[PDB]
Amino acid sequence: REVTLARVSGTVQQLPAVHHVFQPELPAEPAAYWSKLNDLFGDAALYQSLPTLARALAQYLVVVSKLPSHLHLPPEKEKDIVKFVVATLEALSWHLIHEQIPLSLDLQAGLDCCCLALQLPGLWSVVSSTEFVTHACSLIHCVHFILEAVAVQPGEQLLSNPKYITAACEMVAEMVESLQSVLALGHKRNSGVPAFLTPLLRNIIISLARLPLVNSYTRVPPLVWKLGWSPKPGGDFGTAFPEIPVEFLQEKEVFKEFIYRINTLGWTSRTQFEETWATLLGVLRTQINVLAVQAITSLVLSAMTVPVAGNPAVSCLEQQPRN
Amino acid sequence: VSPSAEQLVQVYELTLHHTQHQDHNVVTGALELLQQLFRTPPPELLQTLTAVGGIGQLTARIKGDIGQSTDDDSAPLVHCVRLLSASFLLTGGKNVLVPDRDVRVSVKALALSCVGAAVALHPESFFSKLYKVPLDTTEYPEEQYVSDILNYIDHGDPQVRGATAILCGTLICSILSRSRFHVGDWMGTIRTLTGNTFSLADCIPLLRKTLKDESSVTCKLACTAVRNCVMSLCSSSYSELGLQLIIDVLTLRNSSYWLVRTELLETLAEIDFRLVSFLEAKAENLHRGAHHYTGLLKLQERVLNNVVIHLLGDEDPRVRHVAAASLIRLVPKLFYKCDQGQADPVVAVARDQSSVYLKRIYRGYNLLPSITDVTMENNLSRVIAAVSHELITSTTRALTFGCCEALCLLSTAFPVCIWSLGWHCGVPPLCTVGMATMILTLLSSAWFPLDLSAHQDALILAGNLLAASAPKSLRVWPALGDRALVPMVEQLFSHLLKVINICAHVLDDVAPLGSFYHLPSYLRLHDVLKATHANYKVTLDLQNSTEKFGGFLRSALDVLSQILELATLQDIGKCVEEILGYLKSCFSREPMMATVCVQQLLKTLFGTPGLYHYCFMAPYTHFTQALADASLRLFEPLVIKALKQYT
Amino acid sequence: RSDGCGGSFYTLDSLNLRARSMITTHPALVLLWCQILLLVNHTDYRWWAEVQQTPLGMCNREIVRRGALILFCDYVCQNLHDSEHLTWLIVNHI
Amino acid sequence: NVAEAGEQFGQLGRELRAQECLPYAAWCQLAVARCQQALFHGPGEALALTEAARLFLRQERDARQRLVCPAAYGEPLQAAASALGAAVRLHLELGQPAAAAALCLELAAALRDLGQPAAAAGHFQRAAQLQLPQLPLAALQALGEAASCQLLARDYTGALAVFTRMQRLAREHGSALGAFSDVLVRCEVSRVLLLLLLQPPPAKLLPEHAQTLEKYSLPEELFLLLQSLVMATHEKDTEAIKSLQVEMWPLLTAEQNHLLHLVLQETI
Repeated sequence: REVTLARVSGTVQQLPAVHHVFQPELPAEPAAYWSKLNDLFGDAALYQSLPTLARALAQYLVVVSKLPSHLHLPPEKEKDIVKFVVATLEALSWHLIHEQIPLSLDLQAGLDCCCLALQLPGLWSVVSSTEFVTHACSLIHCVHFILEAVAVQPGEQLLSNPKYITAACEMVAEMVESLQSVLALGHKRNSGVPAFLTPLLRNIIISLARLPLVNSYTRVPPLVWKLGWSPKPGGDFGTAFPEIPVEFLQEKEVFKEFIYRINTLGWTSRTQFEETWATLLGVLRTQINVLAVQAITSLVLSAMTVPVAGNPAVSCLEQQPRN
Repeated sequence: VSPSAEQLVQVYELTLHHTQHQDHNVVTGALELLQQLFRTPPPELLQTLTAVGGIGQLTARIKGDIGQSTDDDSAPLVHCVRLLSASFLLTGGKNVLVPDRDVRVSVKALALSCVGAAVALHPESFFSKLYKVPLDTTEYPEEQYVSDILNYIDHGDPQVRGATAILCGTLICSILSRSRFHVGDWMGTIRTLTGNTFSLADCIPLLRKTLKDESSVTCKLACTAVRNCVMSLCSSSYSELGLQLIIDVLTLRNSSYWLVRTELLETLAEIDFRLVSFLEAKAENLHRGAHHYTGLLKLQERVLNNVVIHLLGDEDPRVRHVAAASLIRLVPKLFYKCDQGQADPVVAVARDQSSVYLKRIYRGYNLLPSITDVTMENNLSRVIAAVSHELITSTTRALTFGCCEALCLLSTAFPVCIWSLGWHCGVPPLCTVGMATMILTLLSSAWFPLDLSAHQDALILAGNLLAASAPKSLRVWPALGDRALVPMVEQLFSHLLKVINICAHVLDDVAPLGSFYHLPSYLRLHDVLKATHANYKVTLDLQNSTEKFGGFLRSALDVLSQILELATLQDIGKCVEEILGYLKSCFSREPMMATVCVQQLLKTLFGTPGLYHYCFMAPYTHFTQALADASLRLFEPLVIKALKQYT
Repeated sequence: RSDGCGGSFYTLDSLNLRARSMITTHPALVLLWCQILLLVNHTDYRWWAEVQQTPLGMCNREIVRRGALILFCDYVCQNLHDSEHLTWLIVNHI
Repeated sequence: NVAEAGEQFGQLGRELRAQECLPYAAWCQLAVARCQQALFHGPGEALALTEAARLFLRQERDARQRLVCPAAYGEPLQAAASALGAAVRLHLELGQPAAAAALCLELAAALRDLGQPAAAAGHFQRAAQLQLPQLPLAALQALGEAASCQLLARDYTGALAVFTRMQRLAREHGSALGAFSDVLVRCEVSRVLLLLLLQPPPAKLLPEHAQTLEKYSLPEELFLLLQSLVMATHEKDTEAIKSLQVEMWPLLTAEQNHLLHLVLQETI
């Protein structure tokens, strides 16, 4: 553990000082930052180093959830573990850009480390803050880039303020509809993804869509954005849209997509659960009553969960032995 | 006496003069005449227009010296493209658009189609300068060419930005067909002749920009452009751009307009995928495309599994008919990897081009030894396995309802009697019975026989797949000799008699071996056929190929004939009078293929390889082997009815 | 080998220009013309360097290249007492 | 009497499909099946049972795919299983096994979609046994889907058994022709990947496994790389297996990429 944390902190100390968000479409244009990102970071020894520590942190963050109080991670190395997750996932996307597949055993290690760093409450409190927003945005682009490097053949799609905040947000909405279509084990659309990524990519898209940057947008179905709905958002982030009005929920397919997003997304701090409770009571022509009743059952069962209680990523329903 | 050439040149100068008459109808009338006269030209007029002097050898809004079609040292189509471009759709000073106030939109559309066909006849006129004498350098600083025609991809409504798509497609096709794929020499001669800077590459994304467009009309016209263009692109030096256009057409298979999907599936039907497979074998950074995709780019198993067989389940019957025709046009052109014939795709392109340029039983079955291609049987077996997989695993009505049509057209196109090792899967193990058991379990349901345009195709295809076992099996129903084949045929035979039974009770207005009274499904068949016969007896339209009671009874007699090939006298001798009754009642509606059935019933009552092999060595061995060989009695009322129906 | 009689005949280099314009659109005729130009002892390295490309791609031309090389090897397969075309064809075409 | 009542239930079922509720239009289709069981019809009762099956499976595609419900607990999966069980029994009683095999393929594709691959393996092997006397190529495709379901559910030894059965039934009916050679290519790659994943002792190593492991220790590139990867895992040379996974990734489909990932994992 001490060797893992020291070497992870060293690899974060080798990173540059001021972080700019990763864009795989036009990377070389904005700055000479990418010169420093190919000099100390394009070396074969440093890329030989990073997924070994990703395996190390993957098993360590597995073990953290059942350790005594001496063996948990310190609060100082927490920012560094977040920056290391961002750096390794950018390394994975960078070798997808330049050379080949990364190793296809380092995809699995990088996504292990990122999923487990997204499930822990301290590391999620660090990622979901303001100072690492660019970092969080980079994760989104890199994760989608990796999915787009594997799932979608050329000539296809997944489904059939600065600029990067409003692109990563639509990117996550596309990935949630892909969880409906592409990343379902056994679907005919899932014939391209090699199935050692679909638990990892499914958990990482569920856990990234619950960020305070993205969740408020992600619960809104795209049939609402097709119609004339556009208020001005603000929460000191770019995208902090207000809650959906019940007048659009009197259509059925809009309401089916809303209950889909609120089922797969879960909830957050409790006030957003009371917001969803208020909307689903405001819904209560007879088909929508059936669907609202089923939504209320799914909410009351999403309050029934034995860990975090509102997160389908980390947690699962409580069952009692009758034996 | 045939019409001469000078009369047609008088027609041509007439309808060049009547483009400038002030009207709305006269301009569009002369433009539709000139469009169609450039589409399907008479040969003498076309040989006079393609020539350099042309009309001189026969005689012995516009503000600059275009120069008439009488002057020499320039073809007349150069004058006509300059004249029509300067009069209708271009201002002679700058790349600037003429408004809809001055010239209407439909006039511009017909003008673009005229320029498209005139470039398809003669490409060099597209690179001509718009004024032969330069036009007033004080008022206008630069002089422009006819390439601002291609600035009408952004102009407003459809049918103008879609017409420049087919203009660019015919431009690229006619450049690659005019100069025999030596594009650098041709552009060298033109860049030394006129001063314009325009390559073919600078037109290909513009065409691509018309594929991602909002209107279905522009996507339809851009799709016809790709159909005209992509074969000349794909085998030329610009094959990367043609392959990217095949990809961008592949993005477009799921629009909500049926003409877009039919023309998509007619672009992808004319492609030879041995050459596309060669281009995939060469390519490195084309398998990626955008977004850095790692892995391969399999066009052949995506144009044949996600497009053609996927649009066999489309809701319109027109799309399913065109999808079956596209399967017929794609089965020879496949090149699946590692045959025991063609090895490389180079061997495939070589064997096609070298094979081009170096050279009474019924219709069902064959008894020849049948020398047969190997890669063609392999491709045909792959196609029938995919089509049978999307017939058995279907969850909809449209998949089976169009997939039996695809099987029936592959059966009439590639016959089961000849290509029997392609149709083979399973039955009699080794002259084959391929896959006919699923189809005879389709006809026994109470769901599938109620719509006729798939039931008659299933009858034809079941008759073919059971009659394909003729040379092997033959040595109740004593002639069959393969006992596991005895029930299936019996099923069809009883089914066909019952079907013919219903048609008798349809043509003779009679309320209700072969008997359909106690079966509760063939009464539903009677209700469907009675409704369709009422719709025929009300409406008078004689010359229709698709009638669904004429075609249905046609098929139900043809397959009964083709099955009656296999029978004997001991098998039919208890059933002849019933068939003759159901043919005396059913003669007047369709007599052409009801005397075929009497003919066949009268027969069986009276007893009755590596790019050195393919390019040189095999045609030379056949050539020298050839030069070595060269050194040396209830029928009679139906017969009377057939005689009267003859007279 | 003999020139045309002052321009009164189709000499070999003009007809070979026509055959080099036939590389792309008709390969099989070009391969038969390759074996004809091999068959008379006319091995000029300019034409074989142009037809074999001796130091994406065009499709059909490729056939001719491979075709010519196989046929040219067959020539060196038959009369190999001269060491000229062995060393030329093994140095350049590996 | 009974037929007019069945037409009345059919009109009620069509009105309820227009209302688009669908736990209760399927009850009317079961009533149509019961009415056509009251007299003797045959395939129409099978049609009513299969339409009820379509409606219950559409209810669970609305209750687990479009709406990933935590409260969803498989109530019309069981009714669809009972209805298709009755339909398959009716087809086996009348004597046409191709329709019953088609219904087993539909039920197992539905259970593959809902996230339960073992019962899909299940009914796929059942349908592939119901199609061996009549249609062997459809049996090979049903066994290929069964083998993909077992590679999803992590039953690798069952995948060995199904893959050897597929290769044997492709050699009995390919002597290949066509898509039988595609069946053979997929089997000859994936059995080698599964013999490298789980490495059997020579007691449970059948002589077909012995023949193909003698053959390696199909196009030339992937055949050469499979020979090199068998020779690399017998020597336990990890850098070579890394440089092979980098260069066998475009050549394999996603199931073979999962199996080659597992082979590269459980040797390091």
